[PDB]
Amino acid sequence: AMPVFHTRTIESILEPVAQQISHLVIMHEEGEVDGKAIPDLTAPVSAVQAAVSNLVRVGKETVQTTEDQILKRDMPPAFIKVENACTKLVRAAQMLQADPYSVPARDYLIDGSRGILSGTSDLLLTFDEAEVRKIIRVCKGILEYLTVAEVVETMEDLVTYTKNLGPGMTKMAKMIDERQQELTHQEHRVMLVNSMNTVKELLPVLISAMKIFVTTKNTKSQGIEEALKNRNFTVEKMSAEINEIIRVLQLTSWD
Amino acid sequence: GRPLLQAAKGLAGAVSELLRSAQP
Repeated sequence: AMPVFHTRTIESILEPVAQQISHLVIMHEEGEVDGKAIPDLTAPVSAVQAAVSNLVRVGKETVQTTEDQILKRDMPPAFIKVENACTKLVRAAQMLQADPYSVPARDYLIDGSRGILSGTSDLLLTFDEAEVRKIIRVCKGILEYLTVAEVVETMEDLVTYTKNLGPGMTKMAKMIDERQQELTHQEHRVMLVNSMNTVKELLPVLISAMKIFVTTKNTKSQGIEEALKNRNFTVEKMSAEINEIIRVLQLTSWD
Repeated sequence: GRPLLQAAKGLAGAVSELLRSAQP
């Protein structure tokens, strides 16, 4: 596709196909002049037909095994696109068996290939978007939890809070680190890495702020109003960064 | 979650092979 593929995985899978189609176009109908006979494609086309039914078999297993309602809705259209593109290639092989110089066959070869590239592309992006929603759910779960920081007023409730928040932050940090590495857009990787580091370094500051508050609200004298401000600031700065993470996780020029 | 990715790589490979065979 004209745009860079979204992730390195999708890139390593489709880049070679996109390039080979360009070469085909340059060589054929939108290129030089190959009124030269194209060999029999019956075999290589049947192999595609088999690879297509395999992909669709795996894809359907995903649809009836996923909880993501969007994934269920968006994948079938891609099956149709790939299957329909395949039908043009089968037709191209037929025509070429009858006439190696068939012009319609050449246009079908190009359209069918583009169609399979496009359908496989949509299919992988739908999966990738489902994958990203999983990360956003973990991120929103931490947002929700930071929201209950207000409640903690006991030295033991603080140890309990920390007990949960610790792991959650670890899971999110790992998902973001692995996700950022898959991006093909550097500026997007940096934003995720910087936001994550900001949220990461603020975790101790938050815990330290809640402890100051608790030990404060368990010992007389007014140092309480203050303790309250820094805890709230932290919870806001962390939440803001996590929201920025959620935003960047969804950025795309498509692919 | 990679069975879908492997199915896709397989199709990608098959199309690449087709385009290579189409070269006259």
